[PDB]
Amino acid sequence: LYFQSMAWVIDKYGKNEVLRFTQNMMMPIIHYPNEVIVKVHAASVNPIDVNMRSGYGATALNMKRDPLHVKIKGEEFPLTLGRDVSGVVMECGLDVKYFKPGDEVWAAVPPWKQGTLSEFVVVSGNEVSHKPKSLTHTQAASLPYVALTAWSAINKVGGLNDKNCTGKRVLILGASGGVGTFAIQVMKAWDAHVTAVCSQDASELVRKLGADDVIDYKSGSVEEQLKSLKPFDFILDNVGGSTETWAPDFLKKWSGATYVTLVTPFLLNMDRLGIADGMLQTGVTVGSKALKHFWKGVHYRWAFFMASGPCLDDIAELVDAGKIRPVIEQTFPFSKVPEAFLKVERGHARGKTVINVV
Ligand SMILES: NC(=O)C1=CN([C@@H]2O[C@H](COP(=O)(O)OP(=O)(O)OC[C@H]3O[C@@H](n4cnc5c(N)ncnc54)[C@H](OP(=O)(O)O)[C@@H]3O)[C@@H](O)[C@H]2O)C=CC1
Ligand code: NA
Repeated sequence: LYFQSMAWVIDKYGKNEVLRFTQNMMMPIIHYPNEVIVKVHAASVNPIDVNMRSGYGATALNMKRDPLHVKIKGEEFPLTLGRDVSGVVMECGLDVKYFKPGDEVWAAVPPWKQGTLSEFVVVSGNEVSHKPKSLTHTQAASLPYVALTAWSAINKVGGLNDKNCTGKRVLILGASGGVGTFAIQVMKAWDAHVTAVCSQDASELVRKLGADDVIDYKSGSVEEQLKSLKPFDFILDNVGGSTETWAPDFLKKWSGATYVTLVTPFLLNMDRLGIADGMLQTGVTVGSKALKHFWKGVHYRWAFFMASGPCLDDIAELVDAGKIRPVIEQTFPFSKVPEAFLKVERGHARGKTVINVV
């Protein structure tokens, strides 16, 4: 009689033990005419998933989940994590025009929506794209969240594109993870010269992906090494913290060189101080740092993941043209999501961890 479906959900924030498997998920529902229901075939685990499991961003994300303050506390639960999906379209609302049942699609889901570690996921038409024809679901599911994060930082915030990168020198701090391994490749597709900073053991990987130079950040003479290279037109910082104290100094000055960071206290400030005071603090940091770097002749920018079907269509074109490859470290069956989370939580990513749902 009833329709039941499967998911990994959490009922409270905490350590990995909060993960719970249920075969009693309700059927997915189209609430708005621009939504699409997708059968999840594969999903990837992202550090944002492990962090959100522990409560990270809860304050800000709850405001996003319920703008009106019309829901009660703990109303996000049960919460399905997972941001990436490769799969097949089951149903569309009446305003979706470019997708239909049976299409093979991928998407990155915003953090404030129910996630993809489930049999089905509801997404908005503007977040979804036809997946690369050349990739399996497993391969494709590794890409959307990291690719869109990289795209936001590089293209949208950085202003770099296929026409203006030729012979620009790019530094990627943290080149061996999900974002970095995508970033190396999109930058080489646009003919930039790429310097990758990563651990010694990742060096072969990042070179095969197209890194021109590699710096081992534990080599103990990173400064003399960077000092020995020409300056950079662009730095993508995926490490953060102390990197900001030395890395901007290696950009060309007074030439529109840009430092973009993906590691910010945006969500942490609101967790610690609340929405109003956290947002204030974030603004003070943003404003003082932008001006201070402007005075030293560089643009300093923050960048964030942003969901985009149209950007995914551009990415799928690069994949199918052979310019971007998926980099999958490991796959886990659906029954081993907790194990996949522990692996991610242990660190030292070399590309991506994918969950096979089908
Ligand atoms: N603002 C935003 O919207 C987003 C920000 N991000 C940021 O980027 C990271 C997540 O991205 P992702 O690419 O998926 O993460 P990963 O976990 O897949 O990759 C991070 C990589 O960084 C390496 N690393 C750690 N320390 C250093 C260092 N000091 N120098 C060079 N490499 C280092 C790790 O390897 P090893 O430790 O072995 O060197 C690992 O390969 C997080 O820090 C996250 O905040 C991610 C998504 C969205
Ligand atoms: Na598969």
